[PDB]
Amino acid sequence: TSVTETKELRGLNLIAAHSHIRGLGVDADTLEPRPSSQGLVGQEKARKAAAVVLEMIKQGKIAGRAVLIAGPPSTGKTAIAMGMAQSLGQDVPFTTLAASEIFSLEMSKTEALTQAFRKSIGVRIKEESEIMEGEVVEIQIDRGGAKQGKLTIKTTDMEAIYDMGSKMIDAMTKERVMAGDIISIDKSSGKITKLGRSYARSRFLQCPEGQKRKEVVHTVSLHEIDVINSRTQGFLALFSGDTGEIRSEIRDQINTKVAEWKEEGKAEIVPGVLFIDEVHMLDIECFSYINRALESDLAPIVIMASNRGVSRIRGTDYKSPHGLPLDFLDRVVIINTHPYTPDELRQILSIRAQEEEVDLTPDALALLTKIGQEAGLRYASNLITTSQLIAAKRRAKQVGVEDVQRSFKLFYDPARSVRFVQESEKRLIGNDGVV
Amino acid sequence: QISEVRGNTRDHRTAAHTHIKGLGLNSSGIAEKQAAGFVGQCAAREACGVVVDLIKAHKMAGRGVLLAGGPGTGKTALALAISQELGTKIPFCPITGSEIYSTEVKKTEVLMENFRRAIGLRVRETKDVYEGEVSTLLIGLKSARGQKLDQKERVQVGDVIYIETNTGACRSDAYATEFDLEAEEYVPIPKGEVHKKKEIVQDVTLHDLDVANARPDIISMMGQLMKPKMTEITDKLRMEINKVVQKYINQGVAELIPGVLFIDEAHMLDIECFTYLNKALESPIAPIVVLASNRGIATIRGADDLKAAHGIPPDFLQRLLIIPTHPYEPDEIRRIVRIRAQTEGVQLTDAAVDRVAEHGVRISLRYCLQLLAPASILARVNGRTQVDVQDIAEAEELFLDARRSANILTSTGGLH
Amino acid sequence: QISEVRGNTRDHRTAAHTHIKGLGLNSSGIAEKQAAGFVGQCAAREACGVVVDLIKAHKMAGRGVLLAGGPGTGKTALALAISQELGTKIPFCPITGSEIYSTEVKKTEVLMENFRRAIGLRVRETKDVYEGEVSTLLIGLKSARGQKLDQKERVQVGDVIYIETNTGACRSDAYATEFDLEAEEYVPIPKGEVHKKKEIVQDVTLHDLDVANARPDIISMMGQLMKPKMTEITDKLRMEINKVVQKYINQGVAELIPGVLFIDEAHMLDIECFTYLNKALESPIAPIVVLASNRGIATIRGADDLKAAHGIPPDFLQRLLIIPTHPYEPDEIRRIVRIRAQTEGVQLTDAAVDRVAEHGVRISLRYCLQLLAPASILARVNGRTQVDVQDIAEAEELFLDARRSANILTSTGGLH
Amino acid sequence: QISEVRGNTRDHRTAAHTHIKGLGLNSSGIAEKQAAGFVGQCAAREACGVVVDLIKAHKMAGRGVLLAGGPGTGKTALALAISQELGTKIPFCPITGSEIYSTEVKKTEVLMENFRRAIGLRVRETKDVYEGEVSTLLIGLKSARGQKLDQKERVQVGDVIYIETNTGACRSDAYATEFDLEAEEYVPIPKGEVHKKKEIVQDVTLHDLDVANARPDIISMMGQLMKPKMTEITDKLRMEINKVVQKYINQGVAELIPGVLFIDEAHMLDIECFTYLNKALESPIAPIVVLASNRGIATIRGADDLKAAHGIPPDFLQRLLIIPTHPYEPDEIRRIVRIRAQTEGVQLTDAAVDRVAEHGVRISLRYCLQLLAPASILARVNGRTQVDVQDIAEAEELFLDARRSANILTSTGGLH
Ligand SMILES: Nc1ncnc2c1ncn2[C@@H]1O[C@H](COP(=O)(O)OP(=O)(O)O)[C@@H](O)[C@H]1O
Ligand SMILES: Nc1ncnc2c1ncn2[C@@H]1O[C@H](COP(=O)(O)OP(=O)(O)O)[C@@H](O)[C@H]1O
Ligand SMILES: Nc1ncnc2c1ncn2[C@@H]1O[C@H](COP(=O)(O)OP(=O)(O)O)[C@@H](O)[C@H]1O
Ligand SMILES: Nc1ncnc2c1ncn2[C@@H]1O[C@H](COP(=O)(O)OP(=O)(O)O)[C@@H](O)[C@H]1O
Repeated sequence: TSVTETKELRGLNLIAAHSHIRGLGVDADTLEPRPSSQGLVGQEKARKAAAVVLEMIKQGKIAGRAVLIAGPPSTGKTAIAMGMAQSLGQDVPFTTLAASEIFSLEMSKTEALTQAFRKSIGVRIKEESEIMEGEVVEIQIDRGGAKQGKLTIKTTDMEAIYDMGSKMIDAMTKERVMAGDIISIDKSSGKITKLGRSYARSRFLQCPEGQKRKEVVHTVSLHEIDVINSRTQGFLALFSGDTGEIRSEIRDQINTKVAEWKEEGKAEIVPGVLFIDEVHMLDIECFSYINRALESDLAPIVIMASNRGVSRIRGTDYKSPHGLPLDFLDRVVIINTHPYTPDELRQILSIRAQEEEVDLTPDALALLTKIGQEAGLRYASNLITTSQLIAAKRRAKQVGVEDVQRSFKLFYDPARSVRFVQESEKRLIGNDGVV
Repeated sequence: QISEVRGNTRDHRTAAHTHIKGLGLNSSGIAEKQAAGFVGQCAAREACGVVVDLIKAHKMAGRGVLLAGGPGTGKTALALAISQELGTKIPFCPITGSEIYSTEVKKTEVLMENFRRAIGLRVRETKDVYEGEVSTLLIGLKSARGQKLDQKERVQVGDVIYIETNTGACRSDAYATEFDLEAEEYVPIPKGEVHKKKEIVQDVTLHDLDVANARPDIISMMGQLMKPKMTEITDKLRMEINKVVQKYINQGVAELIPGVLFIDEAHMLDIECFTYLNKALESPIAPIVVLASNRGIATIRGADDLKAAHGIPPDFLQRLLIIPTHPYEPDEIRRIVRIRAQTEGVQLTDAAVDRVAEHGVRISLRYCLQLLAPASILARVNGRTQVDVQDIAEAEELFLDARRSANILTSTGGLH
Repeated sequence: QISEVRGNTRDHRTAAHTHIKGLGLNSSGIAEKQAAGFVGQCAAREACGVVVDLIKAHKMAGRGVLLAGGPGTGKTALALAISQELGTKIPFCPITGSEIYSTEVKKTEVLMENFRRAIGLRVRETKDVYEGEVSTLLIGLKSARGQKLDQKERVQVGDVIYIETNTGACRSDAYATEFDLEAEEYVPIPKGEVHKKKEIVQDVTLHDLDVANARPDIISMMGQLMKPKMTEITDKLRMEINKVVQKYINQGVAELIPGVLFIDEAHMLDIECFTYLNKALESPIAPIVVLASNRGIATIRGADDLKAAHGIPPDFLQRLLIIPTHPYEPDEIRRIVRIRAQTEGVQLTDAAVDRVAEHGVRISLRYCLQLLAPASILARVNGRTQVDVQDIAEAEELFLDARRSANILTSTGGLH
Repeated sequence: QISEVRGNTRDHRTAAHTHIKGLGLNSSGIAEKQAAGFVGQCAAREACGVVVDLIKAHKMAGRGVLLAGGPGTGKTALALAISQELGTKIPFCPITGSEIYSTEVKKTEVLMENFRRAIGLRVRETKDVYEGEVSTLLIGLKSARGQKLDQKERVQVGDVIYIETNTGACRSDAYATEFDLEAEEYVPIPKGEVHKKKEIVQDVTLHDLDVANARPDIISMMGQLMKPKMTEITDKLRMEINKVVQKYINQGVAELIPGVLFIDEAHMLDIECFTYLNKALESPIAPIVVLASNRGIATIRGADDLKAAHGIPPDFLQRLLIIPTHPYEPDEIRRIVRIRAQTEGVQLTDAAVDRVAEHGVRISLRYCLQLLAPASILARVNGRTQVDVQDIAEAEELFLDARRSANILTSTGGLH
């Protein structure tokens, strides 16, 4: 509650859908990817390309060069970026962003881009903190107005119950905390860390002996340090009309102390990863900011993604591949994703059903794959959630084809919804056939 | 600042949906062809049910609802049914995309105000108050008509006190002299009895609390767009409401209940609006965002002529759960017309209902439903108690529909 | 304010031009087909020589340079060669037109900052300093490790002094008591020896002086876009730099040396930018403006759809000396690839150089040059010390070029 | 502001009265010729007893005490005995009339300060404190060395708390991060144990509370007349002491105990001083004013040469209860000398006591008592442990008395 470490904030608005990805799924010596490993499935060339890119950064063969992931919608662009992010470490900052989010009436584009980059540059300090280690006995979740829960954690000598806030419950669910797990909670940061499990489950550390003070490494982004030393953003801040902008005087104060600690040796700067979805949405001014920022030594890995082949360079009257400034295209490393084969699609949806704890009948997944083929992975992944509740209403043991048929009939994908609205207002072809 | 808060609602918006009591579904989540005010639109009503179930199951993490259909396909009605199925006295805020275009108010500032109209407070209270002008002499206070075993505060005997059984709280007019002028801290003796029991029940939205505290008597200010500036509700005021609302929840007195923000003409919203809504959907406290579009393909406002589905950007469309709303059959229209007639008090012949249906077929439901009120006047003026086919035929000629109105004005060979 | 100034350069920009040592011309101004890192582009290299000669002869009164060619035709390289041929450690500032589009910084304010990066100071000094804590008793001062015939200033014996042989300049810690608190004007005794000889040699640009004096320890500020405002370098600060720089020149200590401002994507600049550059070319102190365009016909930014040569307005084009840069032959490309390989440390088979050349033929030099680094990783990971044709074939599939990348995304009958 | 207050006393004043333990009276209020340090002065000691009885009976409504006698007749001693007979640790403030004549401080402002030195606080406390960093989980707090069924305030679990059993009161260093800088509200973990029992006993005067709160470490300020201004104790500060003292009494924690203000050289006080004392005697809270005069007839200071009794104005004399103090017999003096010797540690021969008595006969007791200390030095320097008649004879010649000192200086036929 005093601070919030980089680990628990990793890809905040995009983690849930990409929860299964534990890494890039590649071998360390030969960079050859395994067909299906570390969550990722069948995007071999892109996964190998990403692996070669990550090594180039480590080796220092590229500098001030951004990563571009071009491919059709729902082809693992956001997934491979998360896979790259995971392979750098859990204590490496990872910021996700839709290029549209820069254009808001609340804050300036410069502020939005500043916060984005500040969130992806971590500050590492070794400091004393009270660490609560133990065995999970019972986790309770009951969702002021929002989630409120209880964690019953034990050591061989102590038995205690702790009330949890919305932020903690989220971090616990992010780390998938189960009754029986051996976890350590940083009391200053709120950092949940899976160490082991006291008793095996679904095919190995013993319950701790003895809350203890330890010299621990704390990685906290520049944006969080800004937030901590700024006025506390109160309850209902989103609907209060208060802009999330950070006062320059506070930023100056933090930048000087961070520069002091780096020089003194009290701190080391940990550049992470900044992911920008919908890059075709950024303007000429935005890309210039990215240029200036990429020239810095503390610059994070700027990974960005586009679904559009050719787009207009926003702010100019010129067009280009993915709508990137022609000077910017030269520096960037382009990685391409392609559509999945029906067999490649079924594995992905089956993994997402497991991450959602939904049991599909062999035939329900088959239709969920036919749906994924035509209307993409995104819409299909949303259908699992709806099918779960349509089956629950009729009290079913598993989600059947009847339920997947219902979700698809009740809820439309964009291609059918446009086709609906259009044909309902105007008839293109008359009863005789004439247009 | 205030506990006794008066709630305000824009009733003109929910006027045509006086009959919609709910979705009209069964136990297994299947819509009955004619139930709770609804006639047809079964699949869309069922899909709205799956939605109210997902909200109750807490699976609408950062998801929205998109009602895609033509004009008068019961979109605003389904949106209202969602708030009704969600529970009792749940906030429902229906707004259009064109409303956001304000000359003095910022696009997102109006969006923020309607979000506050869609977040409420359920205050269930039974205040066991003991008030009046005051271990020996344990209890003893007097009211204007009464006097009545048993924390210790900076107050002496002979002062007006107010203490509740559940929560403890804190000089009288009786001892005030005319020689003491304005140094005064004197309060009058409380009216009624010492022991008071009040059944306090309030269903007010954040906006109702803001508008009440903006007032330093207010009905005229409600019935007015008094000043061009409208600088009454401020950031500091909103924060003060939020802090005192949080205190009420922490005491377990009030329930923060998120409602339904319904945005019709969703294509009118720009990128800046959609990014405000993206940030909103992220919040757990946030209400459900239900969008509506009668547009198949529309340009993205704030984008370089990028035409997309329903004029909703890809990033925001992803989050939305698209529900299609179908047009009605002449028989289906007749039922709706009849339901509207009985709610409005008017009554017409089966033949007059038939002609109203004929207008609901060519032009939407919305236009033909407007034909009841003038025909009621036309029948009553003649000396009738029931509206006939002649009065519907007169009203259709007296009051024209937007499309028919424009075509004759152009005509003084029309195509496309 | 400061004499010991640390110079800063954006090395990422001059990274691909580590091999260009100069233009590679002879005594009579004719380019040798392969010299000083260059391969071919003889006529353009010769034309760049005529330019560096005109600057040295002082005939470039208010004239510029326009490098017209396609992508990867050695424009940025020729621009760098111009600074190298002009003399030793001459400022070279390569920027693109798109860089000028800053959200917080005014279009001409960024242009002004890069002009300061292209105007330098050559400080050749041999400071014969005699410092330490002090016609009878002519000379006598002491240092932290030493003590050592021979204007008269407001300083007494027992004070720390600093006087240079070429220019005369102006209480010690030894006599400071703890009873005297903060009324203090006490300085410590200088470390080392009394007689000091320093070989002071500085090649810093106006921008290096501004950034140093903006700092009231700074490496992090250099490795950061710390604040969104960036209000450190101000008009008053710039003026103060200019006044103290003018003093250094008037003393014959420093040389104000104008460098090369290279602006790639010249068509991106507007009328307001071009009028800033017109005013710049007028100044004698101003550096050489070298523009670059890969556009034949482009619209004048800030003009009503007036399409002109290279997107440069007529008034500014007049001033420019247009030099055309030609594409390369597959043999010419192979040489460049080989030179780049040896500079980068990588080494590949003649067959792998052949495939890289094949990509440099269809797509530009810039793309195929990017194919070396991943193939080096691909070969080393396998267990190779030399890159083969198989690794170039793998790298071309792993890392795509902008045109090829877009075409497959559109394909999910492409023409024009 | 502070509970733990350190008391300060001007001990040099009460130095010669180390032997006076009380008045030395019996049960029926009759003075024993030799008791509680006293020798003779029976009637005056008895009269002082009647006075301490009247104060205890509350009959000294607005009355004072006037001790009329010659120099060294035990006036200051009787004044001290009054405070001792009044009770345990009762404030006693002995001052002279000449003290009031301050250059920077107003005549009544010094009188006001000595009144505060004569009004105290008896704080009898047994604090049952439970402190440390924090119906389920009823009690649980930890100290630096310990941890330990069972109002509800704005404090969460993990914060440092302090709550006493008799009166309820209100973030820890353990969760404080280095990333959070100066936004800090973090307190360290309390040392010792959770359950603490303290025997709090304080006997401090209003002045001790003022001087402690004037300090924002202070012993030097006590051992100094640091600044000529001395603007530390202010009206606002005094009021703040009075308000917090009143709170301590209203809680029944402390007892406001009025002491004894002894004013020697009473004739030195003017009309303005006497009117300040008239207003003081009126107060019930006020201490007993005990005045002393060695003057028979003296002019009223602040009056037109109006000579009155003891230099006290008629209006103020009325209020006073005049007690006469008689001179002593050579035998009576010898006893006092012996008592003083045994308290001071010194010891002398009966013959040396006889000579000291001879000086106490002609000159006062005060002078001859001063003859012990130098004679002790004179005997010890010789090599004696006991003082002889020769050392008293030497000390009388070495150290002269005011009258004898002046007479020889005039002589270089003296009368009247
Ligand atoms: N190769 C893959 N392996 C596993 N899951 C994948 C893969 N590609 C996509 N997914 C999953 O499919 C869903 C949609 O794909 P996503 O990565 O978001 O698409 P996009 O290419 O449009 O960024 C997500 O839940 C994502 O994790
Ligand atoms: N299925 C239905 N059952 C009953 N009334 C309906 C139905 N569909 C529409 N209506 C009514 O028709 C009128 C206009 O329809 P409305 O809800 O405004 O649709 P839309 O929002 O698509 O224009 C309202 O009075 C509405 O309650
Ligand atoms: N004639 C040449 N000789 C040697 N290297 C060259 C030559 N032409 C281009 N290059 C190199 O090719 C790369 C890309 O060319 P560049 O100078 O950026 O051209 P442009 O500015 O026209 O895009 C650089 O590494 C550059 O030094
Ligand atoms: N009756 C007495 N018994 C004992 N000591 C006495 C007596 N009278 C005077 N003294 C002592 O003699 C000294 C001087 O007398 P003091 O009290 O100052 O008298 P005064 O105030 O009249 O000058 C003090 O040490 C005092 O205690």
